[PDB]
Amino acid sequence: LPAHTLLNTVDVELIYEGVKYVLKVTRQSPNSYVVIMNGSCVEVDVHRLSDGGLLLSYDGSSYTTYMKEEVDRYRITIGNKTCVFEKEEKLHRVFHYVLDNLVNVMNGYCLPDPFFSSKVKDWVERLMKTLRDPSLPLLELQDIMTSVSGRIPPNVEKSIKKEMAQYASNITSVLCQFPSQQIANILDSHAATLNRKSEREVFFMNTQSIVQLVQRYRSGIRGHMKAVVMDLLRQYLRVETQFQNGHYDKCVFALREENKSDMNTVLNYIFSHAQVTKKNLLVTMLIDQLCGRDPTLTDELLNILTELTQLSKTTNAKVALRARQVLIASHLPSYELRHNQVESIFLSAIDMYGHQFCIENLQKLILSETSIFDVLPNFFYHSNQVVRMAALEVYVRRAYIAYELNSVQHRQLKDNTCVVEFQFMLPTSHPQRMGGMVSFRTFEDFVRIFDEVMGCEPIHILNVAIKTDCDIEDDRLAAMFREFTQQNKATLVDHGIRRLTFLVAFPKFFTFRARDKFEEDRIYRHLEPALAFQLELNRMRNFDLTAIPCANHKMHLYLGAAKVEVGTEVTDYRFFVRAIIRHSDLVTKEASFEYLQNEGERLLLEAMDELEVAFNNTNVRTDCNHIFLNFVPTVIMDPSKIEESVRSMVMRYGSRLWKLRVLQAELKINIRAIPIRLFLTNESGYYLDISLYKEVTDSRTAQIMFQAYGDKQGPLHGMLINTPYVTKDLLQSKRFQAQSLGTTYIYDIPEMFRQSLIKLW
Amino acid sequence: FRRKDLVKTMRRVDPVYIHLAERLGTPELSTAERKELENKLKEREEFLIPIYHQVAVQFADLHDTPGRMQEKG
Repeated sequence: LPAHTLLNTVDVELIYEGVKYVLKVTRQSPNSYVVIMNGSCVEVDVHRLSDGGLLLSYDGSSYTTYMKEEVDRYRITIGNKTCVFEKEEKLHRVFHYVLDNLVNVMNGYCLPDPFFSSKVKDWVERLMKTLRDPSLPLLELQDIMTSVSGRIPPNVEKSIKKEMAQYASNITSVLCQFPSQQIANILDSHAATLNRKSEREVFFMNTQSIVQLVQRYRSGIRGHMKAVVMDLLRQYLRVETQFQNGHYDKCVFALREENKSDMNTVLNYIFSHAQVTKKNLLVTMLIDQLCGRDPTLTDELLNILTELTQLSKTTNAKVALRARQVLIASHLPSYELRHNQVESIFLSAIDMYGHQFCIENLQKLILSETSIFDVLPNFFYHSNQVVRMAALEVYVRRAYIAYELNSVQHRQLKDNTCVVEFQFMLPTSHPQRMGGMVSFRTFEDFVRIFDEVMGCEPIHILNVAIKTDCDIEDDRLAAMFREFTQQNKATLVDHGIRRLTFLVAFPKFFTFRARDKFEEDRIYRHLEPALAFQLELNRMRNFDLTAIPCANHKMHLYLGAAKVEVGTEVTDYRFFVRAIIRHSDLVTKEASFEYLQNEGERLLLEAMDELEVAFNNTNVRTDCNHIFLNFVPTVIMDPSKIEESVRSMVMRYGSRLWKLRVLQAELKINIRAIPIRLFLTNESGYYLDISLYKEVTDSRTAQIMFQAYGDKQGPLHGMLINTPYVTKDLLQSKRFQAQSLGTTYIYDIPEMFRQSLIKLW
Repeated sequence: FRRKDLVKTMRRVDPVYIHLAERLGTPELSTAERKELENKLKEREEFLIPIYHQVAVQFADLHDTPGRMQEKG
């Protein structure tokens, strides 16, 4: 039978004196009932009586109740009264309370739809807070020890008392953990002594609760906290792993064949599977509290996640996808490492510079592939006021990687305003540039001495960074800067400054051109002006781009509208995703797959979410959405293994990419470094067409050429490096296809009809 | 299943074809070695056609069964 008839909810309609009451009755357990009446819920403890009645606990008072069903009446007897309806707290009790309620949810006993998730989130939060509270195992120890005053040797009891007294006296303090091991040690020592003849049996029997407590907390309060939620996820898998690898009928038949001696087990499986969606909501909430702000995974969590992500049945996709996120999420930097290393290098060089090691440290900061732009903008003074120049030189030297930098100079004004001037050029692009950078505080020193700090074709590039460390709000900051740039036109009338870059201290970049155009840029916002080349965004030459705002401003989503003449309108619209992966060069010891896979998959999932939101909220009818991921760090790996990795990464979400009309993808990876380009065509989610090319720089010019690996050269063999796109996307591509077959395009039928009528008339 | 799909399927089954194709796709061998491997690959491609044609016919035969007509209704 299908799993939508074994339902746990009943609608009951009772009319009393002309007033119809529509009530819903479901259960949180075999004996715990939930009744919705007049929009409000009441929980009742109901026990079945052998005489056909019920024992109810409703408002603290007990009731013994009976029902008699008539032709058109419900006669409810409570005590000795009749109603005829017409037919049309201590922190360790909380742990058990909320855990039992959550387990009941996992077993299919859920609250009604209008009331579900109103209480479960609180049960999860209270379970987390209780489990993380250090005083919980002390209360469990007190409860097991108080109920056994005797039958325990005084030695182990005194040792346990001392250790728990210490732990109690060290509650909520660094360097404090529950002494489970010391209790285990004294009990195991007494067991090792092994006193005979009723010292043995009584000791081994009457200490089992303490052994169980230390076993539960063998890994500490945090380990126990994680273990409980892991047990709940194991309860989820216990049921759901039986409904995979086939159809519902196969599962039910196999369960009947495995459990011949009991059919209640099969019914339990079906019942708990019926409410899998509510189970999935709780599973998502449970996963969030297990592997959230803790980027690490053990060899036990990984097994649960690996099994959970393999629930290929679509009804559990919500829990699989989030689990996949965790597997990629817990391999990221925590910003403490970069902050400490970069800040130590920047501050330690200031006391006296030129010791022949701080130079190499600054050089390492400049020449590293890992982004440090989340730490650099905060070096305004920090205490020292020289670090200004040390920051100003590094950031530019870190950002201007495609430029030939030939001179750097430090200058100061007669204030606390340090400036660094730079002179650089482009070897084989746009055939001498100059620029400089200054930092200020909070706003005012920027505008107060704007014309003075400027004194370093519009070849000059001017960058400014201001200490406003609060609240990523693009509109407020852009208006604050734009109001000044709309009045002061020194950038045009002084000597000519191509662009003014406003860096808000993680960094927010607002580029302005106060020379001819309105001082705003929605397209290159949040990008470095020096690394604006390292996005492959200038390839959209035949599109008018509209940038799509989003949270977490590391992803860049654009909607390009194909350029057309003043006649025919735009029909080709395309969403383009451009993201950069920042990390240091990898050392391959058969352990370089995790970095590429996790970073690419994270950016892919974020891209799909933003594409879904952007696409569904508009109506432009895009056809070929495209994703480009730039893998900055060098990796030593055979391209065939990178093909396997991207094949898995893309195929596991091919169904979503098909639903979102994502048809092409490009992945650039630096091998050993020589870049390779993976060109992926991803149509309906059964097959992924991967073509591999290398970038060939062995030419007499700055031109780069694609070269394939012999097998399946494909269309890009001999294609240059960087070409625009556009197509006709419908209506002037189907007309041709139809004319090629000797027939007209279908939407030409009405016009001929009209024209034929004219001849008829 | 045109000839090219039969060859694509051969690419992942036939050990001889796999050996030759993995060798030809290996860089920095020589010109003459690549030419010899290419000619041997062409010979295997045209040689193996009947067996993989039979296999593809079986593959298409598998989806014409009454089980599918039952599942679809």
